[PDB]
Amino acid sequence: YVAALFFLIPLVALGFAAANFAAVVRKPEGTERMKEISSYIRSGADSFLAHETKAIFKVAIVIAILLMIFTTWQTGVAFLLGAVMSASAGIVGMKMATRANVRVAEAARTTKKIGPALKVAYQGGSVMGLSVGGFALLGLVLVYLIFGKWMGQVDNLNIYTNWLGINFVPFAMTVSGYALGCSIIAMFDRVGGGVYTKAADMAADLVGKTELNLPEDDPRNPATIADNVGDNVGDVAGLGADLLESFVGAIVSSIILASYMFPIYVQKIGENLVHQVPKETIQALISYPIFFALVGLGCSMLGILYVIVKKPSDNPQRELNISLWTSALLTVVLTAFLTYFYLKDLQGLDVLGFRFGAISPWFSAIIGIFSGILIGFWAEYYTSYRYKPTQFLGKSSIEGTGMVISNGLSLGMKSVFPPTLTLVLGILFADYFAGLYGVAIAALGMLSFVATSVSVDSYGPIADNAGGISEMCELDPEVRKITDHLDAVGNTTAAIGKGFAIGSAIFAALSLFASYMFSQISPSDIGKPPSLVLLLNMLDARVIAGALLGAAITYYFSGYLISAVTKAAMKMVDEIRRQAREIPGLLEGKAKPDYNRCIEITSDNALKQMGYPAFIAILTPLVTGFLLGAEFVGGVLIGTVLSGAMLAILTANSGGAWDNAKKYLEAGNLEGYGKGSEPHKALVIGDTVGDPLKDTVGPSLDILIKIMSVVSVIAVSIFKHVHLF
Amino acid sequence: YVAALFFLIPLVALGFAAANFAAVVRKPEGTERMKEISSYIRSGADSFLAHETKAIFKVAIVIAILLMIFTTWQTGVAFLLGAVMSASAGIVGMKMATRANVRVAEAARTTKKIGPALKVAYQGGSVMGLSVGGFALLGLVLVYLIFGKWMGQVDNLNIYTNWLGINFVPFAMTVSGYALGCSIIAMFDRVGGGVYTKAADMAADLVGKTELNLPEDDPRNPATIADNVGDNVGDVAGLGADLLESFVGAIVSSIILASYMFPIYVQKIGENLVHQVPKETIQALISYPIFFALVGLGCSMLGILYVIVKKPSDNPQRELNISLWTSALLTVVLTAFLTYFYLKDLQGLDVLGFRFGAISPWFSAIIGIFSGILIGFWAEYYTSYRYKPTQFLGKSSIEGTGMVISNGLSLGMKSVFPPTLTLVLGILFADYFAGLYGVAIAALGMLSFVATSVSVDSYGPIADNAGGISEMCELDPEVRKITDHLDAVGNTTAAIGKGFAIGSAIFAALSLFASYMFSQISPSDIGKPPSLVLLLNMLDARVIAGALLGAAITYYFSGYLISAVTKAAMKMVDEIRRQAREIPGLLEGKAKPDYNRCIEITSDNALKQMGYPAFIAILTPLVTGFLLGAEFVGGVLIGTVLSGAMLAILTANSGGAWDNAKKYLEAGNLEGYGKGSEPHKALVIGDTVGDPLKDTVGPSLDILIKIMSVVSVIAVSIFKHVHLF
Ligand SMILES: [Mg+2]
Ligand SMILES: [Mg+2]
Ligand SMILES: [Mg+2]
Ligand SMILES: [Mg+2]
Ligand SMILES: [Mg+2]
Ligand SMILES: [Mg+2]
Ligand SMILES: [Mg+2]
Ligand SMILES: [Mg+2]
Ligand SMILES: [Mg+2]
Ligand SMILES: [Mg+2]
Ligand code: NA
Ligand code: NA
Repeated sequence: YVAALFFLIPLVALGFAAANFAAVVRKPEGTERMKEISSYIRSGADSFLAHETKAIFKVAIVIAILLMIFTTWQTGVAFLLGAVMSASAGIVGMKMATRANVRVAEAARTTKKIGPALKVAYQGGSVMGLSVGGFALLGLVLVYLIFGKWMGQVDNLNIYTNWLGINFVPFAMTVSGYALGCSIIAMFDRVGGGVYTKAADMAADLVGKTELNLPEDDPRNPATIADNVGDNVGDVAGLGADLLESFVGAIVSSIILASYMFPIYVQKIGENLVHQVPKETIQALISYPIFFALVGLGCSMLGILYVIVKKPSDNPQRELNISLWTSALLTVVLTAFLTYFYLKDLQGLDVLGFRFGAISPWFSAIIGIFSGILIGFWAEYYTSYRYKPTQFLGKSSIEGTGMVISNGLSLGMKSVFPPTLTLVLGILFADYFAGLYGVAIAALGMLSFVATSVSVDSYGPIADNAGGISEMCELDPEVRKITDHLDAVGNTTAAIGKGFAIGSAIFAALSLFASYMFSQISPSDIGKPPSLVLLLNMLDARVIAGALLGAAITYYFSGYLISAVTKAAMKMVDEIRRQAREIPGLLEGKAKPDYNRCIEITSDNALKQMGYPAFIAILTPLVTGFLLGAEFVGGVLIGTVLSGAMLAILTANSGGAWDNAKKYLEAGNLEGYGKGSEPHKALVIGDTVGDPLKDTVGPSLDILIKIMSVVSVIAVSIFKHVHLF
Repeated sequence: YVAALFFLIPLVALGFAAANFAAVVRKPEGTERMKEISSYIRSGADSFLAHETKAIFKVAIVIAILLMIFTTWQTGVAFLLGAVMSASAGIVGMKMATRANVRVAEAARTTKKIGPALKVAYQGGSVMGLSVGGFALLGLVLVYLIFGKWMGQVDNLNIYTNWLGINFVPFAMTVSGYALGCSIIAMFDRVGGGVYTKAADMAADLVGKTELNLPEDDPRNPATIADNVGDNVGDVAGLGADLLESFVGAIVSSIILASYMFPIYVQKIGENLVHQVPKETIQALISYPIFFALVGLGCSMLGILYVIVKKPSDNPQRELNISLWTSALLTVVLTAFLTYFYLKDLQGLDVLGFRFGAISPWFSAIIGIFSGILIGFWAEYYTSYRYKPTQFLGKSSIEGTGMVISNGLSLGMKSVFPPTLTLVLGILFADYFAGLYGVAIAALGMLSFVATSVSVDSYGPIADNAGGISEMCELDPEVRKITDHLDAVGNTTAAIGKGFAIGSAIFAALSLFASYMFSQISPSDIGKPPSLVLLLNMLDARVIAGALLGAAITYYFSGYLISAVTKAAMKMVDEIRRQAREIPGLLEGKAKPDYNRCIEITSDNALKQMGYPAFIAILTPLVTGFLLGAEFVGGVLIGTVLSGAMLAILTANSGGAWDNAKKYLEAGNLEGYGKGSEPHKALVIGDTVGDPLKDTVGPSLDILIKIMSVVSVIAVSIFKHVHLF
């Protein structure tokens, strides 16, 4: 059937990724010295990611076994699968970037043009994007085919009850396991890599620029290699796992909602249950987001393929925007026909929230897509120095450091309102068209072109690394200016991707609130009306107290991450000072600095600290649940969603703005004052403040929300009646 | 009756305030220079507060008229009354502090002991505390006696419906007007004063300390007078209006809840309304928080008098802590007998949430008190340099400025979890004992000794001013050390007071959620069960979207305040640079700097910016309500409560910790590095970052929550059915 043809699409995506890999590795590579340093970075990155992968997969096996014990084994299986998929996305991403980075450098060096570097960098990110979409939908469609069709978990869709008292739906619990795996792995990865790269970058930039008057990425600085290796580890793999888990999060959210919808919407007539919605419609609504995601992936492929070729323009940001726009538009247009034809005659839609026929989920999809796009636009507005706010931030450096920090935090706080409002109208309209299912599908719509988003976002770290390499070998300033252009653009794309992630996370979070309320239902209370189930009252003390708690947990989470960064950051600062002092000829370029120490500090600290956050995210709903019940947990999830929603956008836009303001002054756009000036130092301090926020605190929330909510959805059946207080 | 005797108590409080005023003003003024500078500061402060009071009272008259039009005239009357009360608290506070600071300075100069300065400063704050409690309970009891007893608005307590379709309860609407007045005035005052003092302080500290190597509060600096005048305007009057409005907020919250409880708790038996709770019980529960607050005031008076007459010890923090502890304890003990005797035989307790007899609200009160105290303890822990976190923050300055900022924000975020948890258990337990009424009374309990809290908190600005004056006139360093001690202590007390404020604000916010749900009921819908009324479903799209929006509004609010500060801050920085450049002999102490310009900048900017925030706080529930209904507004209130709860504590504790870390290094507690070193500059920058956060952003939230929630509670009856979408 056509099903197999759609099953080909992720495989074609993987093939495209491998093709781009081959195309980029084909590049001639700059210099033997460049190859050497790049090989060093490869060694460090591969090492750290190896230790990471080891520990995280150990923990993943443990958790998976625990799931197979306390739930269905299919849960643990899908868990391991998704784990492998996300981890593989990370590994492929890094292994690609580490080799891809040199090509950009040589391109900009020889051609002295932005075009080539832009192209190779874009292909570099493309590999990772296609890897993300491909892996996600591959694992997903594997779960779907194997567990849903062969085992017939989509067949029954009735409320079950295994031992220990957990009320579950087989397929729902399975995909729950999948998404949970993805979330845990993503969290571990990006926390570790995050702390690593941010400690390294903070120390390097701070001491190097402000305490030694060294240029950015100077080989005299023993911390620069740590910065680049960190860029390869954190800003890359973490992003892949992140947006993969966000994509999966949205789709699996839709699937769970749809699946739980069927056995619940019964009408109790004289002790007889009457299914108000037929099984066929439900199954169709279960398969719908998968085929959706496949089509979206395809369109993303069309867009990316169109871009990597094409007549290269002198403006990269415009090109990437064209990529996203074309991918999104194609996605919309094809989704129209997909939605119309697939859901043509089901008749049972009117009962479960469909207002305007069967074209409703396409409308909700459009809502999600347009929402994501607007988020991108706003993010770019607040972070790029081509506009007012970042220009003001950079220009404000004349007044001091305190002004940089203050106006930075202010910018962060102000930049919250537009995408949040966009999300509000998004939720309201999606709910208007197709209700909760509409919201769940809108979450997917925002990330329907996840491949292009991940690509455009991953385009940045390659540029940053290319700059780091360009500075180390003392090249023509054309290389540095081009690479700085690409790097600033990348910094914008990061903020954009973050916005997408947190938005989709929020829609999916609402849908997961719905599913969470559904999951509480036992086979005995199957007759209860849907309206009485979907009820999470704020005036209940446990619920609002829950919200407050969850909020505080999010904030303390952020604080813990920041502290974790500042530890190795400080230690490395002291290390840089000590090396600059005790090594003669180091600052004169007549003595090679000890990079391995700087590597060791952040590596050790990251490996040590990385454990706690994920464990907290997993155990919180458990302990709060067993202590105070399900309502309290619902509250916790709410507060978490809100506070995470705010802090993510804040940190993202603020950090991006700070960095791009630094790069703004570094481009000499501010008259008189330059790289060695005091305002430059102020913007540098600002950037070092924004670093642990934008690349460690921000996304960790968008993961934490989904993992915590899914854990809650799964475990709720236990402490719903087995709560202590 | 005994009622008149209790009505005497606030008058005795005012008398005590006047007595302390006379006692302190009798103290000797140091030197003609001190008198001159103090007269200057007095002139500036009185001027700014005059303009402020003028504009704010114009707006207040307008709003009051609007209330008299669209609601009962009693609403507008009580509005004006409360307005006058809060404003008067501010005016008295400032007018007292401005004179007290010299007494403190001269005391520390002559005696070279901590005791005297501590005592006179404490009496200085005492005047303001007694002014706050006194004014609040005076206006409140005036409303009670006049509108409740003479007019008989406590008599009817039936659901009414005036023109325009607003369903109201007379007394409830009245005290709503009262609290609203207090909130609007407090907001205006502390926003204006906040921006004023913070721009000045930021510029002064930054340029003075780090760019000129000048000592803090050096007369060579043209911005120091602006800083001191600001301390008198912002940190004083703003605090008075703030905590007065918080006190009033809690009490009026209880009153509104209790009042609305009667016509709502009817049982519909065959088209017949059956009051499940008698009127006597309801009225008793209405009077209860007032007499509660009166007793608390009395106990506060006992504590304060005990301290001011006590034998002065070399340790101030211990003395203030003893004050708070004794006040709280006395409050508890007397409240026990009050609660037992007053609520002896009411019969209606079992129906409306009272679990353990009639002693329940005393238990909830104890919960609130202990909660507030614990908040104080945690605040002191995180902010004082006598403990680990602030010490680490100060010591971290060796690693750079970015580390100071990062660890500061980290401290802020981490310090959120303990008092939030305290508030969670507080809410849960209060609800366990006496439900929503329990929570509402707990809000009062936390601030039962509001006089002592305001006193202890206001003790600080006087000390800070004493230090500024001592430095300006070039005195013995022992004076500076004493005043620095007292000032750091003051900085701790500030954080404590903020914690109290936001806590009480949150409890009262829950109770106001309840009252908000109550207010929607029309006379036709009077028969509806209480359980179905108290329902705010999160899964409703409007509600969660509301939460997101409100959250974003809180964040953008904070951002706007920060920006407003940074405007005049930057302008003043440029002014200081310009004066230092163009005025010869300025830095040599041979030319008097132009302070009036620095005054003018912050004055103009503050007067300009102060308008918007209050207007937003008032208009948001209106526009969002008319647009999307009552549920959406409920959501907005939720998100507002949560985000405000987090940001307030964050900014407060972070700012306090930063400041006391600066003071920690300035005391030479960090070996080797001193006032002129680079780590000192780092801590200075950190302090300038924390300044606009803790003294402009923080409390503004605790006001915004209550003003917005009250406005919503009042206006809800209109757009509940006259909503556009
Ligand atoms: Mg950097
Ligand atoms: Mg980097
Ligand atoms: Mg770099
Ligand atoms: Mg960057
Ligand atoms: Mg950085
Ligand atoms: Mg200061
Ligand atoms: Mg001050
Ligand atoms: Mg001062
Ligand atoms: Mg201070
Ligand atoms: Mg300050
Ligand atoms: Na994610
Ligand atoms: Na207040």
